[PDB]
Amino acid sequence: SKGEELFTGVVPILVELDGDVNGHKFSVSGEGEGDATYGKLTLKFICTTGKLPVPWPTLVTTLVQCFSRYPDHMKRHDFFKSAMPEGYVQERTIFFKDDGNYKTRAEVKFEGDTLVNRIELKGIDFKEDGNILGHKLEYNYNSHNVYIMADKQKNGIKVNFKTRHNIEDGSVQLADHYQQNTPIGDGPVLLPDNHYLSTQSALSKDPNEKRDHMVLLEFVTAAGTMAGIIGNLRHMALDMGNE
Amino acid sequence: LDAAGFWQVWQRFDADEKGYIEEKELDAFFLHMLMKLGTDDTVMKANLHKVKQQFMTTIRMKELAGMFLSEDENFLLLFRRENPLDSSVEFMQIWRKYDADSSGFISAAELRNFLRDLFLHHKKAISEAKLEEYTGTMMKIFDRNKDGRLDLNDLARILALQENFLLQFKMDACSTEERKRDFEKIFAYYDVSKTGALEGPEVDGFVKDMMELVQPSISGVDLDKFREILLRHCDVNKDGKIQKSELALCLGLKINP
Ligand SMILES: [Ca+2]
Ligand SMILES: [Ca+2]
Ligand SMILES: [Ca+2]
Ligand SMILES: [Ca+2]
Repeated sequence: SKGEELFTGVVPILVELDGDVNGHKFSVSGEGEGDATYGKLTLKFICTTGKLPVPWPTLVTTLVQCFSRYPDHMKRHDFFKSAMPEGYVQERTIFFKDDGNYKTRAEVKFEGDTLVNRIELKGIDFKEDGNILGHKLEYNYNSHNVYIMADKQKNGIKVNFKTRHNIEDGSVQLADHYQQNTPIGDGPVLLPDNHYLSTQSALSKDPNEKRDHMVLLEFVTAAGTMAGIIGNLRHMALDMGNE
Repeated sequence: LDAAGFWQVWQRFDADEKGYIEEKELDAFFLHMLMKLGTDDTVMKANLHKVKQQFMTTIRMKELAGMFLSEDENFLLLFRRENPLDSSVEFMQIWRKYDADSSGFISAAELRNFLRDLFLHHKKAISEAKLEEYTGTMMKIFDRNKDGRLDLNDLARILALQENFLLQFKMDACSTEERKRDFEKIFAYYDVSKTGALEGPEVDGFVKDMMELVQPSISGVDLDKFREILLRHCDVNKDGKIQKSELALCLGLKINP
């Protein structure tokens, strides 16, 4: 795809979220850069409305998968870059087990030289002393697989995965994501074979930032797809030769 | 001048078998060659001149071979160079044939047998003495570590074996139709006998080509070792052969034939 060449090197990123969770309104602004050749993201977010009424870790998946590394042999499966620069719509429902849910709508696109992710989020049915509104999540993040299937009728992809959020009493809070992506433009896109993205992320704080904020580093690579026959041959050859 | 002496001279300019030399190597080639025939400083410039002329009047190995070698020693260096072996299966049928003791290496005595049959095949009677001399020259030319036997790759160079057939296939040809097309191309290539299963030398050739994707050229003993391992991996009915359906399933083919 032509969209792929937009991500050659280092690309600046902006993020805006307007949120409402059980009536608590908040806004988040993010900035940073993406380096898709290394599956590399570096992002800082700040709550601009004061304190955030939900844990930062609950907002990580909501707050730019066009930055995933796609190995050369899986390039024909990279939907996210193919919709660029006109971008795509990313819609989700995130069901937190034994608690409420997020409903999000984002447009991800280039605005001049910058990849911009604009989100609106609504949260309902949260228990006022549950893990989210009680702030009982640990400030950290686990590694996941994000499963991607083509949705030919919608000219897009359907995406499903579960995130695991550590609780401070030692338990885990599951969040079950139902995701759809749709191109904004009329241009051609790449519909993938079934695969997944493998993610890893670390959370930190900027010591010189007085506002409620999160620093996020993430690595993301695609996998799971059949390569050419030579791929199977090469990997079998490797194993036959051990010992 | 024997093939080995010509070969040693050819080595200075074409050590990795491009098959040719270049036009300002040429003079240094004749020089060095002419030096090799034990030639006097007094006759050098003329012989060089005449030689250059003859050639000009007639830069690949065949051309320099015809000038300085007998027709039997040209044959030794070029019998396959004009007719390179296209199939690794045929190659391993030859290997198995001449490695009659299954030692994993072609000894001097096995090379002599190879050459005896070779000459008879091209309807050429040579004396027993030249048979011996040629075996020694061929050995000297192709015995890389001078240990006195020929390895798998050494016979491959003697037969001018073409590139590994498997190397044409690419990672990004990942569609189901792409993988099916390439799988069929592969199995057509190895199943020379058209039986629907790889047997004997068809397995051999496949094992050689598969392992050499990820390892330096393999030895005769390693081949037999990897053949067993591959069979223990993919031989579902345990009949010592690789049915198409077994190779397909072991290479991830979506629809089993
Ligand atoms: Ca032997
Ligand atoms: Ca040797
Ligand atoms: Ca067969
Ligand atoms: Ca079998």
